Amino acid sequence: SQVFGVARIYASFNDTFVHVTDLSGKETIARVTGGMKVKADRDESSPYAAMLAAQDVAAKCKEVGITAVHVKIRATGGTRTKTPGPGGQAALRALARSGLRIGRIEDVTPVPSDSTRKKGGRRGRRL
Amino acid sequence: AVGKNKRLSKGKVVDPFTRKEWFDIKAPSTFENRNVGKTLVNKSTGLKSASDALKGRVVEVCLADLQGSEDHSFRKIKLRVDEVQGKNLLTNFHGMDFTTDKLRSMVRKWQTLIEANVTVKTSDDYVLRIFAIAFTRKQANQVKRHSYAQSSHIRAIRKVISEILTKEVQGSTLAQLTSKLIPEVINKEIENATKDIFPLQNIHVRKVKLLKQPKFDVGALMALHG
Amino acid sequence: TPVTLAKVIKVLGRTGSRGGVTQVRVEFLEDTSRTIVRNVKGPVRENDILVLMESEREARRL
Amino acid sequence: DWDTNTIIGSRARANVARSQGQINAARRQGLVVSVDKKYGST
Amino acid sequence: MRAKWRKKRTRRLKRKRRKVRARSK
Amino acid sequence: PKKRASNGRNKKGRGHVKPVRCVNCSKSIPKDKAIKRMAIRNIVEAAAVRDLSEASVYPEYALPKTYNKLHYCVSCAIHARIVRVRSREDRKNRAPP
RNA sequence: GGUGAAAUUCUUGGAUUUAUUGAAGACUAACUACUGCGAAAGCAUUUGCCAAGGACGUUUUCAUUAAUCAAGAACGAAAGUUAGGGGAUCGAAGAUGAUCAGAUACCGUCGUAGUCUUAACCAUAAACUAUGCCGACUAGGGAUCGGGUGGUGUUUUUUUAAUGACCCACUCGGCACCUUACGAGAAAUCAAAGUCUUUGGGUUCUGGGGGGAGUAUGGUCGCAAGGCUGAAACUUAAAGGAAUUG
Ligand SMILES: [Mg+2]
Ligand SMILES: [Mg+2]
Ligand SMILES: [Mg+2]
Ligand SMILES: [Mg+2]
Ligand SMILES: [Mg+2]
Ligand SMILES: [Mg+2]
Ligand SMILES: [Mg+2]
Ligand SMILES: [Mg+2]
Ligand SMILES: [Mg+2]
Ligand SMILES: [Mg+2]
Ligand SMILES: [Mg+2]
Ligand SMILES: [Mg+2]
Ligand SMILES: [Mg+2]
Ligand SMILES: [Mg+2]
Repeated sequence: SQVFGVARIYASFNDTFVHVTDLSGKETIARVTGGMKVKADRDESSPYAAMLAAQDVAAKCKEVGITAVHVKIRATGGTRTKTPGPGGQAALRALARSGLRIGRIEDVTPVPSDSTRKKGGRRGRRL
Repeated sequence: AVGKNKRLSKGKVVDPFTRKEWFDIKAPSTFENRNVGKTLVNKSTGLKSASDALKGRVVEVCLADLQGSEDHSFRKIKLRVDEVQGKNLLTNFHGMDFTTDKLRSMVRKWQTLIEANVTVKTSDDYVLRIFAIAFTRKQANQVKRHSYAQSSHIRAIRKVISEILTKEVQGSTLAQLTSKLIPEVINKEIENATKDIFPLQNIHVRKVKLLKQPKFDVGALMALHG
Repeated sequence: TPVTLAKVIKVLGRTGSRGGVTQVRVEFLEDTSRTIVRNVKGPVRENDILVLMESEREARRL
Repeated sequence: DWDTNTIIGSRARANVARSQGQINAARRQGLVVSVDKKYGST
Repeated sequence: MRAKWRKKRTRRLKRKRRKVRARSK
Repeated sequence: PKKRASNGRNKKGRGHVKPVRCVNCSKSIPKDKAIKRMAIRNIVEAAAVRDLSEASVYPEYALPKTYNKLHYCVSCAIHARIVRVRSREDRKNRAPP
């Protein structure tokens, strides 16, 4: 009875991506990030811009036919910060109020088998 | 950040969802649920041939959804589209995986992680890479707090596991392997054959990935659906 | 113009560097028994009733 | 801690389903705890 | 001065004196 | 003088330790000297559990977790309200609170 | 995208994001610890081969073959050099954006040499335990790694054997640790930094106020960069160690 998509929240710092693809992932619906809802360039990763983006993905999912969704939270990963940004819990919360149905929350952060090299030098990011 | 794009075009509106229409996904018969979900493609025009557009899609689904029971909650399964027939496309097995929370829950410190992999080919000339995991366990009555293995126990355990996995594959075509992985029966005789060496808890084996496939042989897939 | 009324049930403490903003948790009259945390500019007491232009908010310390 | 976890879902109160639509709804997902005989006679 | 950069400064000075003396020889 | 007996670290019979990078600034710090921590939180913030319980399609769903191991350098740990500074008699206390 | 905030940069030629593949090179996460091996530098994916090693066990053998060592020899992080290969990341130089009074810095984005390997050099390091090696004795406590001994001890196999994995006691060797100070020390502190004016177990190396100076010169090694050896004139009354109170 429920049509299931995949939420795919890229919860980084400096931005937050929400877009609901199909079950296969080849066909994508409703990609609105956090940067298109606030005019600061600083709070593109804020909880406000994340929840305003997550309200838009559910409006474009309801008018298409998506009723439920699977959630794959994501940090930057690789050699980078590997922890979720501030907008991850805001975007996940916002599309639960909007009418969508949640199943199978999961992280898909790219964790290496200690890949190439972090940037910043051996002395660090000196600030 | 709308008013930040200096230029939108280097050189200098039709809604596609009305064009789009829905299909449905069919799991193989070695799964208690056939209805997985629905997919979207564009309309089958005379020059793009929508059946070939959705031909090689890979669908991510959980085994708990495929079997109903929540005991196989981690256990992710790859399903690969192969054969489409009137909004009723069929899928075959493409691989199995663990969830990242289940893998990271198992890996704790003050215990020894043991990993084994094989590259054994099945009867249908399917070449599969099967991974195994195990953890040494603190026995009951044990006082000391770490319970490590002795690096020749590990090499004895790894040899036992790799010979078991390469034995259960030759003899299973593909559907026997899928009906062996679902009951988690593979984890049983790993535990039985390794209880001589070390206690070895947590043998939920690991992912298995496909490497190469033979020709189509569409009678085999309609045996999985029909 | 949707507005939402909430009732302060437990005062958490002051926030802001100069101390002018108070952390409170509030109980909504409509849609009873679901509670969030907000920030108050002025003097807020127990059983004060707040009106909010939006209720989709958690409070983080300033 | 590693061992602790929480459970979310429909079962985060049991009630009598007077409406047959509620009965048809409750049997559909599968939350029916018991079907008891009524106390009085027919 | 840092003892590393006095060591660097005299190493550069020795290179100048080594090559201003090779003019004669 | 010698501030610590182990001098910063846990290197006794090791020669070399093959360092790691700090999660905050990518500073190369030896693994024995690192201030390793484990951050284990739910997949869902605690203010959204009742929110997600009523929006889930499943009757019984076990909420998964994030298990991320953090390595800090000495400068970043002291700055980020971690092990920052102890008195000379409390420096020898090795027990976590 | 990045940031405290931005900008350089990429984007309607579809950037960022999603899916499916493929290729390349580096690395060997989580397990991973007051844990292991090695003379040190060092060494963490699987399996096969090659040769080596310590501890233990021994009612096996030789019989003083020993300890430390001028001269001399081998190995020796990283960086650097030469010549092929490789060249994904990161990134001395360089280029740019920002900040700034300046910013040829910190910060951002690119980016050569390098980072990897093969053959040959170099011979350095806060190469640190800032603590030479061999031998003996001197206070208590538990843990742990490897080997061994004992115990009708627990569990599993085939209730049951042998084993294995644990438990208790003991022992040899190892990485360490906790308490105390008989003892030492200027103190910090130290089971060695103790057995040192009640001054002798054996032996090697090194220092003699601070600069000038690891400079000049001369040898010698090195393709080079440089390494090893290494003064004097002159100047100076304090430099310096560990603790105390501000
Ligand atoms: Mg100091
Ligand atoms: Mg060293
Ligand atoms: Mg694209
Ligand atoms: Mg590994
Ligand atoms: Mg070990
Ligand atoms: Mg030296
Ligand atoms: Mg020295
Ligand atoms: Mg002695
Ligand atoms: Mg023993
Ligand atoms: Mg011992
Ligand atoms: Mg040891
Ligand atoms: Mg003198
Ligand atoms: Mg002198
Ligand atoms: Mg002083």
